[PDB]
Amino acid sequence: VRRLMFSYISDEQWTPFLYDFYHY
Amino acid sequence: QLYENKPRRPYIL
Repeated sequence: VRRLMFSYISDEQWTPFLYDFYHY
Repeated sequence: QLYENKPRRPYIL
């Protein structure tokens, strides 16, 4: 199943792991 | 200027 993430963003570090959509 | 430039990891919306 996918991790649905938009309003409450429960994630650790900022780093761009894979080149999908959010990659800064 | 007024631009929301913050560092974001790959989180699937």
